[PDB]
Amino acid sequence: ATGVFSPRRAQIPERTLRTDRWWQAPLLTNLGLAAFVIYATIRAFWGSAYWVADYHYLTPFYSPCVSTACAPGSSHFGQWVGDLPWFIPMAFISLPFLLAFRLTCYYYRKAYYRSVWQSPTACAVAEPHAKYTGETRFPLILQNIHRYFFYAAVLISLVNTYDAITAFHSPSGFGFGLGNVILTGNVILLWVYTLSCHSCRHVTGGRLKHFSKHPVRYWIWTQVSKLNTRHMLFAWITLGTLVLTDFYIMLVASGTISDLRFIG
Amino acid sequence: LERHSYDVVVIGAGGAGLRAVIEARERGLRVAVVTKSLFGKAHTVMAEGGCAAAMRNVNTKDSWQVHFGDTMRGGKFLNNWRMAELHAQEAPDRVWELETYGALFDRTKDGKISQRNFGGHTYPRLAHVGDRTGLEIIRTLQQKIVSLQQEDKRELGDYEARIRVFHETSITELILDDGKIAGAFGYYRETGNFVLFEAPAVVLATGGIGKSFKVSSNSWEYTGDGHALALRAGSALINMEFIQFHPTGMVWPLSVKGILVTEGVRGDGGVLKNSEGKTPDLLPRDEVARAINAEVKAGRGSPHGGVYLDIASRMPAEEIKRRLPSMYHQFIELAEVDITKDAMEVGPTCHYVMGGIEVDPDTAAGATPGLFAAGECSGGMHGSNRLGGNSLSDLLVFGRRAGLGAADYVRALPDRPKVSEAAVEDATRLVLAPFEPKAEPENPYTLHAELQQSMNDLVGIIRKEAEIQEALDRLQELKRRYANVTVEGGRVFNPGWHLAIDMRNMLLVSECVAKAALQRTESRGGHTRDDYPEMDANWRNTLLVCRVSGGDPVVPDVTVTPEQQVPMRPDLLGCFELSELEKYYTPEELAEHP
Amino acid sequence: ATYDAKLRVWRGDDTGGELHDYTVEVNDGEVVLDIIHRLQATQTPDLAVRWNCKAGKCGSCSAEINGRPRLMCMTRMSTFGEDEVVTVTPLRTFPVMRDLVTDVSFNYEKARQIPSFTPPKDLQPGEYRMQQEDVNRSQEFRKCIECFLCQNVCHVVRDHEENKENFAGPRFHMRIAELDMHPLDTVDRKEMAQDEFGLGYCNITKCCTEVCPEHIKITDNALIPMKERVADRKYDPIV
Ligand SMILES: Cc1cc2nc3c(=O)[nH]c(=O)nc-3n(C[C@H](O)[C@H](O)[C@H](O)COP(=O)(O)OP(=O)(O)OC[C@H]3O[C@@H](n4cnc5c(N)ncnc54)[C@H](O)[C@@H]3O)c2cc1C
Ligand SMILES: CCCCCCCCCCCCCCCCCC(=O)O[C@@H](COC(=O)CCCCCCCCCCCCCCC)COP(=O)(O)OCCN
Ligand code: SF4
Ligand code: F3S
Ligand code: FES
Ligand code: FES
Repeated sequence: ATGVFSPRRAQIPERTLRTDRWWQAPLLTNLGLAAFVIYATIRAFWGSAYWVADYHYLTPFYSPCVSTACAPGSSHFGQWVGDLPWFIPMAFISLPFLLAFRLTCYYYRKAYYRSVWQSPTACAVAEPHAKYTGETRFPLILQNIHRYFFYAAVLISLVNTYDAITAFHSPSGFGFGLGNVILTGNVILLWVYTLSCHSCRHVTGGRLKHFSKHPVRYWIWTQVSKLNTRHMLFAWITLGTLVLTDFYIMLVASGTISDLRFIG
Repeated sequence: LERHSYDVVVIGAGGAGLRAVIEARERGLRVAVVTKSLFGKAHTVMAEGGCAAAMRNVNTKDSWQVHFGDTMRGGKFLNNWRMAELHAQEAPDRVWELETYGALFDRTKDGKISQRNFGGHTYPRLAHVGDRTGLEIIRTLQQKIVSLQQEDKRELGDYEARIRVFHETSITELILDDGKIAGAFGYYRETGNFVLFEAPAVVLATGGIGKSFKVSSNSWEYTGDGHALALRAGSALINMEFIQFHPTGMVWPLSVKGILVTEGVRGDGGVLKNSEGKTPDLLPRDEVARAINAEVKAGRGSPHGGVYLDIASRMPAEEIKRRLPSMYHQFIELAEVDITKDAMEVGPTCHYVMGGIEVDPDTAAGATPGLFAAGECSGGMHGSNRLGGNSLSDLLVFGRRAGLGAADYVRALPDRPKVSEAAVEDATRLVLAPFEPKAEPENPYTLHAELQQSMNDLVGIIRKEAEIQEALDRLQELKRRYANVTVEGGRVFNPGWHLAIDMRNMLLVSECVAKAALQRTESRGGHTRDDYPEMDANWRNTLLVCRVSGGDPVVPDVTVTPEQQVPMRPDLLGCFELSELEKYYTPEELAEHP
Repeated sequence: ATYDAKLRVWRGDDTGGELHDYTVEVNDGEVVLDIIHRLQATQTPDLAVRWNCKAGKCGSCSAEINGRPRLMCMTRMSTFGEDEVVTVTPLRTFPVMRDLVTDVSFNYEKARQIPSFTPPKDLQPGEYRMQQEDVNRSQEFRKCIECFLCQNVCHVVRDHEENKENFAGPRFHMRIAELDMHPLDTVDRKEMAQDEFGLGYCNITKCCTEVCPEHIKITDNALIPMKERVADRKYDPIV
């Protein structure tokens, strides 16, 4: 047959000889990705419970609010485009770019190539596909533009940082109070995940031949490499923090109390 | 059989073999490289030391004179002084040209190659890269060979126009014309088919003999070929009684059996030395081995045949993991033995043979033939003891010398010798003999285990004349029982057949070692007698050579006593002071003193 | 606890083979190669193994110990329960020669296709100056005992035979990476790494980094950097 049943290889009539639970990691990856995508696509399109008009909380799923249909006070950069026809999310500016950034990620690519595309489900288990072209043909040659969604992600992280910074306002001046803690932790972890990127590691100093000739970029490359050794952790961590932040803000906008340290 | 006509055949791709291949190729010749294993998987990959080279990168008071003095001191002034001089004054250039082949050593703050300290060396000399130096050397040489044959492809038109690598091919005999090398007969391990290389020059560069001993830190291929090849072809061996042992190195857990235990761990809690560790640490390792064998022969010898060397009732748990990091990680991941909790099982492992084929110093070996030798299979350097790092730059230096000497011999050759068929016939017959019924049969593995047991027990670290001829008498019966060895199966990669073929080399090198160790009646470096404890007699200008009187497959040896050449011309420096030379030399100088 | 193990070794040649059942005494603290050598010494003298040294600094003893590509001289035999069967088979990517020995020649003809190290054509041997931070990146890839487990596990060549001609494998793209990161090399190799040796056939599903005995970060340190370096040359619209 095809790949390990070829006539010249050892005659084992087995898809794999592994005796462990090798199908557990793809299943967990599928469940996590599916849960996140379902939650994000429901919340981004709900169209409500995203803005606390008192303590100025805004969900990352509504980061730049550029419509005149937004809750008065929500737009931090101006209201540009009218009202939208119910199938364009209220954050149509940033959510496409974040989805593209996480889609063309060197880690997420491994995850869903193993899980969805059944390119190797496990390490040494016979692939179900007969022909394979890798990232050489058309639709998958476009994964090399990750380095531009990286710049987009830098800009979106700057927008999120501005929002989290101005979210420190109680009605009677400055404020604190656990919405700020969650928003700030979410932003910091987004920054960490963005700076863990392999394209960041390449653009800062990974493309140099002589490190001794560049003292600053060598330092930056060292730190970014230490961060990048755990790029897999931060992807899931930031998915979880996004979910938790959006959930807490939705609960506070619709109904619960906000646990503040400065008066209202 | 298939026949290949070349200019040089190099039986071995290690350090010496690959350097000789490189040098013979650029002198301009057609070279064949025969390897018992895959390309680049020689025993050199296990070396973890460095290349002793007086490059003067760390401190500039180094020299080739102090390196020569260090090599002569470490060998107890039994070295071939010409080979030691040559290696001392040529080792920097070999290491410097290694890094033009793509090698990446550890660097100093200036960009030069970094050098370590070692025991016998007065100054920092050992050029290293982490703790994988043989791997770097062998990778560099293999990739340089590949570069050379890429150039061959580009200019001549074929990848193998000059160099061809026959890996996984074992050589069994050397065909002779009238005393001159005329070829090399062997077989393919994969197919069991026979190969004949028709070349007028041969560079052996094979390796050690460590598979004749039970406890040893040597590869599968160290079966003693090369030594036996040259011996039963035409040549002589010297200093076969000088085998380097290490009194430690775990013996019981077969996952860690040849893995040497350094003295650093013994710079703490130790085995036993009548006090302070039950400190009498560091007392000469020959006496360490004397105590070990005295406690094993009559005492609480552990079931594995060794002693404890326990470190547990010591720096409790954390100081071990950091003071001995790599040993701890290796043991826990390999033998599942945590050194902070358990006692080791260490014994006298076998590391290196400091004798071998008697080569000429400048150009390589041979009496009549066009035979050449380099590396561990040669003898004369490392007289009675060797220095760490010298064994790894010796490879480069004298592999290049052997390649150059073979090139010149081939270029100055009037008519090429041609092989006879009445010798390829005999080679095929001997190599196919173990495939007969052979009433009252034997087994290759049983005979190998018996040889290993006898050699490790009776010709070990500390020898005795009463028990070193017991082994000499039981080797006779072992070689008599070898006459009935039978292999089961066919020729397609039959490791029983391969072992039955290598047993006839083991049985020759064992007889050489035992017959020399019985005749050298004095202790010096790697050869410890017991009834002759008086170190360093005038058995210094004496070499105790070995040659095959005459016979068939396992041939009887004879050992002779030749003198050495008048020691040194002005190589009696002042670094060599009289107060130091008179401890070793006969009162024969008459010139040295200013 | 010197129990009797239950083994299942693949015996055969290029004509076909089976898994045969054996029973061997396993002493405490010994690797799979020890069990195989015991089997050779007592039961099956003609079993193909291809070992050279017993420390892991080679690449000779590669096999598939229980469905996982591993070195036989390092698999601890304590990883497995005393009551479970251990199934040893040759590498399932390369052609089989005999019982446990495969024909690793594809990755020796792939070796003499990658351009070699070339220094400047004026520099003398004693005059090479490199700083430690410049050689650090390549010194990691130079730790490669050529086990070819990386070449075995890659699904590009393992599951598709027609890609053997187009893909060089993870080992020979790590080679290209470490020649590219050498501070004194001269040839580019970025265009040929993609056009001749098919670097684009690697999806980043690591699967190689998972089997390297030397723990080389093949994908993160060699393959993704080279993919980015090829995107610089071919797919970066900043021109
Ligand atoms: C575990 C260990 C650690 C060591 N560490 C150090 C160290 O730190 N520093 C140091 O200086 N020295 C060290 N040494 C010693 C040093 O490695 C030797 O001087 C050197 O490795 C010898 O290599 P060689 O060039 O003689 O041939 P090797 O590299 O030993 O290989 C010989 C080649 O010949 C081939 N061959 C053998 N027989 C045949 C045959 N019949 N037909 C065809 N081919 C054949 C083999 O396949 C092999 O490829 C160490 C040795 C060992 C065993
Ligand atoms: C937290 C967020 C993380 C993201 C999680 C989301 C989960 C994603 C899961 C879905 C993605 C799974 C992809 C796995 C691989 C499947 C894609 C693929 O393999 O393409 C195949 C399907 O592609 C097609 O054949 C059809 C494509 C034609 C469609 C025409 C329009 C599509 C073009 C899209 C333009 C790009 C838009 C730009 C946005 C960045 C073709 O096979 P191949 O080329 O890879 O060959 C290899 C073996 N033969
Ligand atoms: S890379 Fe790691 S795995 Fe692939 S060969 Fe070199 S060592 Fe073996
Ligand atoms: S296994 Fe093969 S596909 Fe890529 S990351 Fe390793 S190379
Ligand atoms: S985000 Fe993971 S690689 Fe850029
Ligand atoms: S035998 Fe050398 S690596 Fe296992």
